[PDB]
Amino acid sequence: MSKVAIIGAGPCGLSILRAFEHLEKKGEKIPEIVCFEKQESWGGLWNYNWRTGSDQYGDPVPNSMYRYLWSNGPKECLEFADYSFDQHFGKSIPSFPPREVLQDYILGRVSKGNIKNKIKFNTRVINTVYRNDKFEINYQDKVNDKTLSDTFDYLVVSTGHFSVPFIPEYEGMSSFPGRIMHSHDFRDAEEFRGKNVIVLGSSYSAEDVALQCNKYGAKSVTIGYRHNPMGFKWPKGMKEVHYLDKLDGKKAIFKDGTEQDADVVILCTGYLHHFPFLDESLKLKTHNRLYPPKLYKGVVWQDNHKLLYLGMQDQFHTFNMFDCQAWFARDVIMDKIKMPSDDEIDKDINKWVSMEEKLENPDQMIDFQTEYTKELHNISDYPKIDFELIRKHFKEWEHHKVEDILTYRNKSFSSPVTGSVAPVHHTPWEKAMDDSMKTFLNKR
Amino acid sequence: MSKVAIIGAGPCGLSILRAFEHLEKKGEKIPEIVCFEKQESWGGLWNYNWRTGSDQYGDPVPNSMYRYLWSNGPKECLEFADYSFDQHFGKSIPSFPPREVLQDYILGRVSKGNIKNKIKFNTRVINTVYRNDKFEINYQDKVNDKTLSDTFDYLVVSTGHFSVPFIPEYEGMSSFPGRIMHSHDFRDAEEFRGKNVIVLGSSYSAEDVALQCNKYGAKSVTIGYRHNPMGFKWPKGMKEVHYLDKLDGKKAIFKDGTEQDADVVILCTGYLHHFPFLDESLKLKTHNRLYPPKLYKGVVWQDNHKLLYLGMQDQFHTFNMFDCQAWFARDVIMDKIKMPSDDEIDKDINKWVSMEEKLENPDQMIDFQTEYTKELHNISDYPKIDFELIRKHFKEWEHHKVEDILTYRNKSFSSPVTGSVAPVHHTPWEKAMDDSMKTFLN
Ligand SMILES: Cc1cc2nc3c(=O)[nH]c(=O)nc-3n(C[C@H](O)[C@H](O)[C@H](O)COP(=O)(O)OP(=O)(O)OC[C@H]3O[C@@H](n4cnc5c(N)ncnc54)[C@H](O)[C@@H]3O)c2cc1C
Ligand SMILES: Cc1cc2nc3c(=O)[nH]c(=O)nc-3n(C[C@H](O)[C@H](O)[C@H](O)COP(=O)(O)OP(=O)(O)OC[C@H]3O[C@@H](n4cnc5c(N)ncnc54)[C@H](O)[C@@H]3O)c2cc1C
Ligand SMILES: NC(=O)c1ccc[n+]([C@@H]2O[C@H](COP(=O)([O-])OP(=O)(O)OC[C@H]3O[C@@H](n4cnc5c(N)ncnc54)[C@H](OP(=O)(O)O)[C@@H]3O)[C@@H](O)[C@H]2O)c1
Ligand SMILES: NC(=O)c1ccc[n+]([C@@H]2O[C@H](COP(=O)([O-])OP(=O)(O)OC[C@H]3O[C@@H](n4cnc5c(N)ncnc54)[C@H](OP(=O)(O)O)[C@@H]3O)[C@@H](O)[C@H]2O)c1
Repeated sequence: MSKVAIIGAGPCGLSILRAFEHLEKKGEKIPEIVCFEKQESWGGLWNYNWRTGSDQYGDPVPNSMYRYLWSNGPKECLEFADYSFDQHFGKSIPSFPPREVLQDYILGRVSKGNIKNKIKFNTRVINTVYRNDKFEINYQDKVNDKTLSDTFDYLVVSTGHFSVPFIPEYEGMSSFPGRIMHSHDFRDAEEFRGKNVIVLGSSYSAEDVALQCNKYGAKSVTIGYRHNPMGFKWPKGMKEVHYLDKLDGKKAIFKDGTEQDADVVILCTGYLHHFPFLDESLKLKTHNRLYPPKLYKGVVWQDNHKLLYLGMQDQFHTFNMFDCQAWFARDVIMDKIKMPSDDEIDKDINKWVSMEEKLENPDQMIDFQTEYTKELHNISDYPKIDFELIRKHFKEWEHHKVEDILTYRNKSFSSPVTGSVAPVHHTPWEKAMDDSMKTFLNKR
Repeated sequence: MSKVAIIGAGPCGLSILRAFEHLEKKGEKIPEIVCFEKQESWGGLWNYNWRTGSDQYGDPVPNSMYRYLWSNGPKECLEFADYSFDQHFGKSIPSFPPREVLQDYILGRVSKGNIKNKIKFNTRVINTVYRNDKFEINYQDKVNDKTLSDTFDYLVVSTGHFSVPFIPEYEGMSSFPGRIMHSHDFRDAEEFRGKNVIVLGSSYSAEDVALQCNKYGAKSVTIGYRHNPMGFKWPKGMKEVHYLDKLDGKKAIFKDGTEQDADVVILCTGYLHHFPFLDESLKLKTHNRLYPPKLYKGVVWQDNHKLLYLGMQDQFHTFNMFDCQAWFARDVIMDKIKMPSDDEIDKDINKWVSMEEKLENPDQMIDFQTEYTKELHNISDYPKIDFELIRKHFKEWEHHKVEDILTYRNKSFSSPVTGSVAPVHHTPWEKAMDDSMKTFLN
């Protein structure tokens, strides 16, 4: 009899819609659910959008994915327990597919039934306050340029945290004559063919963007790190150096003495958790990390147990962790799972936060999120999936990347759901210039 | 004894701060004024910012100007009546200065007294409702990432309307192997040297972005128009063609059949009046036009006479029109100017809107905004300035542009404030690669 709002229809919002659909299909009555999505269609980050900055309605563009993007982790690590790769594709496919393939899989899971009709598209939530036991929500109908309002018993926030970029200033940028952009702006790497590219950062975006620039013909790619190099085996035309000091006209000067002519600077400097549409009292505030505090089981807002955040952690696991989070949130909403005492909640948060702060390397992090996700898995009825296999997969994958960053996407992993072994793709990733699902799924 | 909020510290916000300063210097008591500015410094669009999109705080970047930008109208048409070019610069200088020079002029006017201390920078107004005879305003202290709140008797919205881009989709963009950007994203034309540039639009941004790209070595520049070409005398390697149909790889295809190699598409397609920080009941909704309705004298919000908008009209006049609006707004706030009846307000709006809807060419438009500005001028005490001369200047300028779009900036105009005749700059604009204030001053 309650009414539930979901903000965002990407993997997380879809996860919980799907979780609810499971109950409805079994004949259980479920709450009225309204899902708000600022994009014109579902899929979240998995939708490619040529647009950058802000859209035709002045709404910031949430899309960060670029042309030629391929899965950067084993697809087997992100398989849906309730909708296997085998079921969706009707056959085994390689472990690292291009974006369109995974998008098709994501949307395939939810496109059979009534989920889509629950989503309001081109609709942007803009204000949220909790009053008299309800979330009062204002949202802009963008096409009509009109503010609407409604009231909900539960609010699920699933707006991700890789859309609003963090963009630091470096000396000399105000006089730089080339392009300065953030990875969030990166669209078609062909833009930089024949150009000298600087990328700043040391995580997945710096890694992949640098590779894409080289793959699509950049004259050179120079990666600057502040703390430690990524240290991967970069191919010719790429180097990694310590810390941009300044841009001096067309010249990038680093603290280790390196000087490099630069045509473009790409800041792969991460993203903000950004919730302008939430009251200060409801608003999660954190940097990107495996376990922000104030989130019971990493989902329930400590100070308001009817506000639930999905997907807000930094990510090794993704789709099936979102699922475990969503099933949990569903069950909290349905009063299947009961909230422990304030003291126990706080103690449990501190237990995980304390573990999280001591993590020293990717192996410990993988183990951490594995245990986090498995604990969630055990408190609801999300179907069988082998998180122990996924643990090993992630570790093997990390070793592949250090072995050879160019070929890790050529490796094969087994499904933690069906056991199916992924075949080796008909094209090595380092040579695969065509990123279409058609080219991928069909014979060479 | 009232309290006044101003949103924005560009030319318009500075205009009204300056207007209040004039009274304060004379010894008149003025209301407490708080000015909110999302940038870290004052100057509005006249500040160059390398940033695009949104800033380190996730706040959309309001800056739209690029490097090596030169003023595109005669400076004499935008001179401050209360702070002349001669006074600020101490000598006559050419009529079309680089951005920094006019920025220096704008900030010079307000730099001498206590105005800057009234401004909160890195502060973004986010919510506004009118309740119990007051504007309740929420603003983000961006550095601290904290929402703050205050209440004001009067609210002046001076946030411009050339910051939030209107960005239309064309077929083929989803697969175009090159950059697609809006003019709002344009920063340094050198980015596009040796490139085949497509520019879409038919107004000032299209015009200047096209010329800038050509000036800075674009391999070619092709301008698409939807309705009518600008029709200027474009140099070798530039053309205007009708209506983009689709991009097909590195190829722009127009409805008039032309196929053009395209490396970058620059949408010079205008901007939104965008006021997410205002309650629906307070929010001006309009396209870019010389006289939007619901604004008495183009300033006072018809449904709330304590809400005043500045600079929201499309613009031939700029600085001194903002001044005339600001002086008016100030006098309304100070209760020196009294609001006529609801029916007289409605009639007055209808009178101007009806004239505005009938304007058919730049000459009629220049005449219209001249009369709009002069009427404003006559109801407050903004100092003497020759709007009749300005009217003539604009028309002459329009003729220069049609005669030769490459040399209109090499022309001289006389000050409507002091009569000083501007020297012709020592370098024709086309070869003017040194846009430094130093080099411009002599
Ligand atoms: C460049 C890049 C590459 C990646 N590659 C991979 C990969 O290969 N494999 C992998 O497993 N993971 C990858 N990820 C991780 C990615 O975060 C997750 O796969 C997934 O997209 C997270 O889903 P989400 O629903 O939590 O957030 P999102 O996917 O960001 O979805 C959030 C949705 O909420 C909407 N929204 C936001 N604000 C509002 C509002 N105010 N009102 C209404 N709607 C709103 C947005 O439009 C968006 O659709 C990648 C991330 C990035 C940035
Ligand atoms: C590319 C370009 C070139 C131009 N060239 C010329 C020229 O050569 N000559 C000429 O006369 N005119 C020119 N103009 C016209 C220009 O509009 C005016 O010169 C002038 O900048 C308008 O001033 P304004 O104060 O009304 O708005 P702006 O200059 O835009 O100032 C608005 C200010 O409000 C701030 N703001 C916005 N939203 C918020 C918020 N929510 N909270 C707090 N602060 C906020 C912004 O940071 C900004 O500083 C040009 C415009 C553009 C876009
Ligand atoms: N191939 C793909 O499919 C693909 C491609 C791109 C992104 N992604 C996804 O995108 C998500 C986000 O990854 P991300 O790397 O964008 O964000 P991130 O993991 O949060 O990393 C942010 C990076 O920015 C650096 N940084 C922070 N401040 C800086 C400054 N002032 N100057 C220079 N560097 C600075 C940080 O390193 P220091 O603090 O040491 O400088 C850090 O390496 C990931 O989930 C990833 O899976 C996937
Ligand atoms: N040198 C300089 O100092 C300089 C340089 C650039 C800009 N500026 C300033 O910028 C300000 C604003 O000018 P502006 O031209 O950006 O905005 P504008 O004057 O509002 O013009 C918007 C243009 O976009 C076109 N347009 C609208 N929808 C379109 C679509 N779907 N596809 C293609 N075109 C479309 C319009 O023509 P159609 O509707 O006919 O297509 C119109 O020509 C001016 O005040 C000017 O002073 C100054």
